[PDB]
Amino acid sequence: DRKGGSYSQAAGSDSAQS
Amino acid sequence: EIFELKAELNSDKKEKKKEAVKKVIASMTVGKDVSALFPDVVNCMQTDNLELKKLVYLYLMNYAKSQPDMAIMAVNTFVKDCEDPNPLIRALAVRTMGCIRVDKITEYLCEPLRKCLKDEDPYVRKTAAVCVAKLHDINAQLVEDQGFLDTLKDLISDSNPMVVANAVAALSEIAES
Amino acid sequence: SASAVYVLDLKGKVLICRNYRGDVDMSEVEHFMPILMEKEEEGMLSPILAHGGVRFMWIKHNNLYLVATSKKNACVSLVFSFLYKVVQVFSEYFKELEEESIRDNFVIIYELLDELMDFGYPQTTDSKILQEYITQEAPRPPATVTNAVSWRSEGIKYRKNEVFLDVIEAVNLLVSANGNVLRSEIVGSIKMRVFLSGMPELRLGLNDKVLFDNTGRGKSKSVELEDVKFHQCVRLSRFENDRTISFIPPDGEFELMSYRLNTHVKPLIWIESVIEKHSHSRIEYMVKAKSQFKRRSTANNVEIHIPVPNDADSPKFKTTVGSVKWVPENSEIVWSVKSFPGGKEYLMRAHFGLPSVEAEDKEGKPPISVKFEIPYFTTSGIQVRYLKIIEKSGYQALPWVRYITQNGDYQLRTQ
Amino acid sequence: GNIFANLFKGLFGKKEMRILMVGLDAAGKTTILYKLKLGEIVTTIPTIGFNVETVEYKNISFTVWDVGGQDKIRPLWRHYFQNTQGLIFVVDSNDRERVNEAREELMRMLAEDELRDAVLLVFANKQDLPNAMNAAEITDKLGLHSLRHRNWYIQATCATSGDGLYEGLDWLSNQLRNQK
Ligand SMILES: Nc1nc2c(ncn2[C@@H]2O[C@H](COP(=O)(O)OP(=O)(O)OP(=O)(O)O)[C@@H](O)[C@H]2O)c(=O)[nH]1
Ligand SMILES: [Mg+2]
Repeated sequence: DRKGGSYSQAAGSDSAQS
Repeated sequence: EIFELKAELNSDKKEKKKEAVKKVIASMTVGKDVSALFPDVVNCMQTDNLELKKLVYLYLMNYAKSQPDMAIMAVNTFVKDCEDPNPLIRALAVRTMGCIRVDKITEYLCEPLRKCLKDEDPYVRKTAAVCVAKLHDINAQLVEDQGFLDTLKDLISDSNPMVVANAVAALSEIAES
Repeated sequence: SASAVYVLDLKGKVLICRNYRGDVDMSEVEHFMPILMEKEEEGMLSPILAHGGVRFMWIKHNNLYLVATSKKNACVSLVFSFLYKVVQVFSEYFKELEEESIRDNFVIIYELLDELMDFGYPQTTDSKILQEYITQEAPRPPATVTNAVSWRSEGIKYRKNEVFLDVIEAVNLLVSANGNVLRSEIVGSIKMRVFLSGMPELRLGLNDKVLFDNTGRGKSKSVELEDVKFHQCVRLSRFENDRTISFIPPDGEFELMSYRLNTHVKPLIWIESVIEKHSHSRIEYMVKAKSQFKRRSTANNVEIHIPVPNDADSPKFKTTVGSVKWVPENSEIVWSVKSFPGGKEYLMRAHFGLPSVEAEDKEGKPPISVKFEIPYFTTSGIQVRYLKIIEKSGYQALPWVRYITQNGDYQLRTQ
Repeated sequence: GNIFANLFKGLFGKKEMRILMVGLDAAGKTTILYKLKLGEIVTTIPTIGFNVETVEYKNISFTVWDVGGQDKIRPLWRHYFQNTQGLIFVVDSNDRERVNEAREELMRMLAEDELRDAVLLVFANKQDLPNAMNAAEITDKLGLHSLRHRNWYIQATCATSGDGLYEGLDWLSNQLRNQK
């Protein structure tokens, strides 16, 4: 764990925007 | 102290010369008038080590106005260093040539400035532009005679965009004065 | 266009100086200290000094004043930017900014100063680039500086491609003594610590209000930052054209984007203070803190600083949640709380005596500021859509990002 | 004390020796130094300051400090006179007008008490034209035979050809080193 918010995975781009 | 430092600088040991140079640099930064030892360090100037060359150049720049007469024994060293294969050495030599406030020193540095004006290295080009701007600020007539305005203007329309920006800044500074 | 940039000391001694133009004598640094002393004693002290026809612009450093003397009408903003870059380079190279490192790395410090700027025009400003050519423990200059991409060094190889982002949120609230918030602005901070192989070009994508409106998806929760500043590697052309945040990520921790817009929502922590101060008899601290944030978010390390009397002594704290410690150096009592869950209501009752002799002069009413920091909270509601990591060789990246909410200029005016 | 390390160093060669490069301008001193160090006739700009180089021959690194013959560089030869064990004078047999100036400079250099342990080293430079004198006429004109307490030898060396440089180096080594 880590203070200030756990790290979260990020996507590559807006998949719904084509 | 001074005698021991002079003896160490007049030796053939690289470690002793480096220690003497470091001691002289520390004394100069601490507020010690080390300009009296400038002629002694003139002989120990052409050294293969880059760390000692930078310290020698800094001492000459800081001891050029104090001892302009003793600065005449560094034109050959500057000319030799202006053709160094290492771009860092050439840039340091160009910066030191323009940083030396000697009326008779910049006259003999016009040829090195012209040679480094067309340097392919963008860092070398920026150093040459800075040296040309410094020479023009010190002597506008000398810069005009050397014809560095055309070289500075053409540097804007070339590659090395950082070098182009440096040349543009140098041209603006020349036109500002 | 400073004539020479030098580093001073707390006693007026110049730790290190390096002339760049030679148009200003080095002896002008001695008169800088008396001028600063006179300005401080008369209230006219300014960062940009003026010694006759030569201006000695100085910046208050950690331990020395970075005085950059200038002679002509040089760019003051340019001089300030150069000083900031030099300070950042020194901080990167030396972990401590004091006299201990000023006189300990003079051999490399002089070389770094010479390489940074020449003739008053800075040339090298990248910490990585400067470290790749000048070290304290020399080869040719790197091609990255000469090349267009000066913020992403090529040839970097790593075992794994992991990038750690940080969604830093600064909640600044300017609540006047009347109980109304005057300055309520939240400044975003999108800083990513990219550590991968090669020179990937990051394709930043978030739930931006402008981007959502342009794409026709302006119906969900979108963050509309009033001021958005891109990093050095961020291409301004793509952002101006279609808001495309495409740039080469740097090697290490760097600030890609920093949102800055006003906040129209209620404060995360609502603190009401009561001052039952008797006339040289006693003092009352009726401080009540209300958590306006969501109950699912906890404000870790919340420290609501309540300024106590300057001459107050023998204070007693009667609170409910959170330890209260009076620091004589700070002349205030901070309502420190380890964990502050949202919706919590903490009530405190301070009581301390006062000296019989009245104070000769007033001490003012400094504003009360809190140090609340609740991570994993997105007050602005801006959610990152995707991060386009593309490499010429081709690799599968695993970027990560964390949202941190803290208290910035959250000062409440005293009664 | 023990001198085992000194004997071990001297068994395989430890002596280096020293040398000086002085003379009139355009007298082949720079060319002679380049031939000693590199071995080729390379065209170079006049030596405004000084040239420092070392040549290793016979297991001895005889470093030669070239000094220009310029008016502004002629008085600068005193800086290299400190901690100097050798002195080489460059003669210009093809410059009759500058022959007197070169002789005066050599006499001034040899008329110093500091430069007393360095033997005379006169090289007949410009030995490529018929106007060049022999090894005895140059010495007689320069008065090297009357220089008592100085080991001065007249040697003819041509910069373009390179002949005679080995003889001068051997003479300098014999003057400096007197061992087997
Ligand atoms: N072409 C040619 N030049 C010779 C010959 N012998 C001597 N020289 C001279 O050697 C000079 C070489 O110049 P430098 O390399 O600068 O050496 P220097 O003679 O000491 O001149 P300075 O360094 O300026 O003092 C030429 O200028 C010639 O005058 C020779 O046989 N052929
Ligand atoms: Mg020569």
